[PDB]
Amino acid sequence: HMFETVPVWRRQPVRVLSLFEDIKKELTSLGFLESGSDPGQLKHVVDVTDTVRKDVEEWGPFDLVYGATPPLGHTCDRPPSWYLFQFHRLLQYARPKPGSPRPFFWMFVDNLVLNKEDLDVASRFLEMEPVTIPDVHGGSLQNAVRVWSNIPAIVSEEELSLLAQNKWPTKLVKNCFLPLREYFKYF
Amino acid sequence: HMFETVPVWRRQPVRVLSLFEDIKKELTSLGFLESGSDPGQLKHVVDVTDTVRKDVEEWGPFDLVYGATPPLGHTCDRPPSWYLFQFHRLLQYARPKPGSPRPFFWMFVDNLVLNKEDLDVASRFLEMEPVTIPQNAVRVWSNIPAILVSEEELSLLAQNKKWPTKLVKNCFLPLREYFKYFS
Amino acid sequence: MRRRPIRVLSLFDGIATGYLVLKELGIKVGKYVASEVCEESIAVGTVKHEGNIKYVNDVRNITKKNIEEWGPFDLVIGGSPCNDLSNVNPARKGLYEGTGRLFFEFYHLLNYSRPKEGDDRPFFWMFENVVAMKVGDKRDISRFLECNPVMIDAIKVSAAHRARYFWGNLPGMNRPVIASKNDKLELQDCLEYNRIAKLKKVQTITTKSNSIKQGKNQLFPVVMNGKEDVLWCTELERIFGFPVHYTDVSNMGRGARQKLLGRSWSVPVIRHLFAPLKDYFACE
Amino acid sequence: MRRRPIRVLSLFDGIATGYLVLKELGIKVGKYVASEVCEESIAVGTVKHEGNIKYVNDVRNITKKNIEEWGPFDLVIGGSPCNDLSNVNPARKGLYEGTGRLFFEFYHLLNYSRPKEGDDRPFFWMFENVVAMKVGDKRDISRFLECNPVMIDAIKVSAAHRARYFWGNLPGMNRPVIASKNDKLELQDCLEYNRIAKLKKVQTITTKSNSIKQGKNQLFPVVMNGKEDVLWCTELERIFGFPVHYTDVSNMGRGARQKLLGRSWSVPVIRHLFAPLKDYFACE
DNA sequence: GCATGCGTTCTAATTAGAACGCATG
DNA sequence: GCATGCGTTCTAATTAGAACGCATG
Ligand SMILES: Nc1ncnc2c1ncn2[C@@H]1O[C@H](CSCC[C@H](N)C(=O)O)[C@@H](O)[C@H]1O
Ligand SMILES: Nc1ncnc2c1ncn2[C@@H]1O[C@H](CSCC[C@H](N)C(=O)O)[C@@H](O)[C@H]1O
Repeated sequence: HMFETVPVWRRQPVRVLSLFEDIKKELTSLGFLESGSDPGQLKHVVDVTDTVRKDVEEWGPFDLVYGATPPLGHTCDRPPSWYLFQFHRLLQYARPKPGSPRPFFWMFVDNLVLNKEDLDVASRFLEMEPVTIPDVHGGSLQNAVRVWSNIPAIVSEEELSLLAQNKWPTKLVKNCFLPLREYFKYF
Repeated sequence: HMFETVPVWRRQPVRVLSLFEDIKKELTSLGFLESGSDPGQLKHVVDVTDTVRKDVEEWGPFDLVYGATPPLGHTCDRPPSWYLFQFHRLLQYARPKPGSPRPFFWMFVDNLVLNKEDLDVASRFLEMEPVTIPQNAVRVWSNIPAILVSEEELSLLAQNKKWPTKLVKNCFLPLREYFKYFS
Repeated sequence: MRRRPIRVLSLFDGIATGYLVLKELGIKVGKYVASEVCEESIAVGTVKHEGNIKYVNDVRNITKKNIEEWGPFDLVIGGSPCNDLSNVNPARKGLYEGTGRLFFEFYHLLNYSRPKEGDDRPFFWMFENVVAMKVGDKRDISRFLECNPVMIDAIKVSAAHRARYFWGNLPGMNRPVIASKNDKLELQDCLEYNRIAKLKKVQTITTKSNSIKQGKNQLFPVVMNGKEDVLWCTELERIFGFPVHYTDVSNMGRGARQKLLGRSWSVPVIRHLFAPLKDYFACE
Repeated sequence: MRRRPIRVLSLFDGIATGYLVLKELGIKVGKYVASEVCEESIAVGTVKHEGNIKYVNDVRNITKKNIEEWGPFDLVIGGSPCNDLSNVNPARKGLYEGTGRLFFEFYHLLNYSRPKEGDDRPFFWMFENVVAMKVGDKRDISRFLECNPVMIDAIKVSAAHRARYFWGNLPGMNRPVIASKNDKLELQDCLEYNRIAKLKKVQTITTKSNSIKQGKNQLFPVVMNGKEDVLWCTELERIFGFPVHYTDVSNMGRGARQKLLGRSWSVPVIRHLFAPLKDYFACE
């Protein structure tokens, strides 16, 4: 959904739930998170197989849910789709009830770890095509992610598909977080 | 199919119906027919495909029905089974009715022109195994009371090859105890 | 003057059409002796008639005493194989060789079963074969049965062509053939739900699948969901007039069932021929 | 206040057991939307229910709007393919690969169909799969459905072994299973005439023919005319509780029909599970 | 004129039948 | 408990489908 901007004085510190990957030290850099709170507003968890709704409900409320694949490599024990389906599972636990519509956002990013069949189920489950964020500069290093998100932030797959053969990039995810300054406190 | 002997004075000239092969000149040698009258007691016919019961019945009563295959060294005009089924067809027309039991006989002879399973059709249709009378041989199915070689011998005998009337006629004699004897 | 159930000898019985037609007419069937060699035909008759049929195997092993012991018979029916009598086969062997000579077995047993003269008891018989035979064979068959055949084409009472010859002495064999209220006369009447018939009548069905698509074009006879299709086993059963699933037996598939159905009699034609028998035998 | 007919979404519908069970219970069926991929399963559901089922093809192409427009739904049922979840197959690509991941499509559409919280409307759902799966798969499935499964073996109500897991929220799923008067509990009770059952219960029937001959011995289960035989398609239909000839469709033979039946639900088990729905919907 | 059909015979498809398998229960 | 089973793969056949055919009319 579209959410109206907050007046600056009513903005609050985000409560976020980040699965598989931790964006804690990242998100502090943009001031969404504050280094004073020992009980951080970020909850991180990696083995989510035995997480129940009642776990998510008392670890929250949350305003942002973030999930990500392991980086390209890592010797992944789990099938790459597993990170998708589990992220989709909890995200439903964390959504606000219909009768309490608050600003609420979610992001999922993949490290080129998902095949084409997995990406087509990724976009059926998250109800949108991904957007391809590339890394390349004056030395022309090669690195990429694709993101699914309801955040208003938002190339050839020849290049991507042969890139993958030869081998976490926060650099590319971080810029999509800053349209959330219009909803939560800044620094 | 078994008949008491008849006294000699009441014996009468046999009436015979011979199909495919003719035994007329044959049978007179044994005195069953009298060489004399052209309208004999023997009726001969070869192409029986369009003969009806009414034909056989108006050809007058018969005491003997005889049928035989063509000889071996001969043109197979029709399938060898054809002579069997046709012989069986008219024999049934010629039989006396149940309420008129009169000595009545039939004979069918083959020239070794019938293969094995044709012979099993022959003996189920004529309700008896044949007797093999023998270098050359024929086998007869007959109800007349007259009636030692491997069929290996007979079956390789057959291949390398004239109706052998010589051989059939001796089985005809026991009919003298039912019909007149001409000398 | 009372009537008793009918006692039947049925040679080359196939899938027991004779029994089925009699039971559909309400005639009490006291004995039905069937000579048949194909195991799956026998399975059909066995299962579909719950053991009322006495099977006796190869017609050529029935003896004169067998006919005495199993009889008397009121009705002797048969339809012998036409592999060698039809023009449809290039290698015809004719009436006297191959399987064409099985007709004489019918001729043979017919005579054993006939009542003796003086016995004025009812006795009916019927023999069927295809029309696509030569005049010599048709002549000789009716030389041996002593009568001429009626030709009846099932196209008058069914959705398919099939013209056959019937010899016999049943009452009224030469009468005209009229359709009944429940005869399925058009191919559409015999198809399952959601299937379209392209024709109203189909060419004669044989045991082989090429007889199902029609004419020179060899066109599939049915449209389903926009695509062409051949007929289904249930649709074949309906064309021939058998009960639906009559041949759904013994794990048989499309081929097996078409073989049995393709050589069978058209039920409504046999009903027409057998119907005058109701007034000579016991009824349900 | 009155009850209305039930509106059903059926994923992986197979041969429409869901619809058949409902119609057999006297429940008025207002809409039955089935997603199914195999053409001959679809033919069975189509012909045997005369077009009452709305087919919508691949579950993975049903959209959130589809669920809005085709719905509302009162009952969402499904049984996903077990090629990759059963330990019967050495090659199992698990819950997350191959076809095992089709389960999540059920989880996905289930959530689309669920009423919103303001809606305290009746809503029932049920998901079935095999017992022969990994404990991790069984754990994750009921992590996603948020509930644990009942195990029901058809042997209590059928002539065959078949143990399955059922998740859902139907009334009384955990209650004891009792056989009803017309359940055919012994194999003899499902064979055709003149066939003898060697056992009273038969091992689990799968899509392949080796499931029909029993145990280590691999023995044919039936004796007919003194020789052993395998089961017939009508007898398979009877074991599973389907109407005889339910799969006698589309020219399918022994193999095709065993495939459809081997992956099907046991009708009397589904009847038991669906029976409490009579008091929530219209009845004939 | 020349269209049809109670089929046998080729080959190319489907199909049928056993081994193969180990966690789950 | 030490056997069981909403199956895939191999091969051995089963079977399917199309030319082939000419007298009966
Ligand atoms: N020697 C024999 N003895 C008995 N039946 C035989 C036979 N040889 C062939 N048959 C059978 O004769 C039948 C001829 S087809 C006749 C089918 C039958 N008119 C029906 O209505 O179904 C075939 O079933 C064939 O199996
Ligand atoms: N992607 C898909 N979309 C819809 N159905 C599918 C599918 N993939 C497989 N299927 C079907 O799902 C079914 C699973 S077996 C389920 C059978 C069913 N429960 C019954 O009672 O008969 C199979 O029929 C299979 O063909």
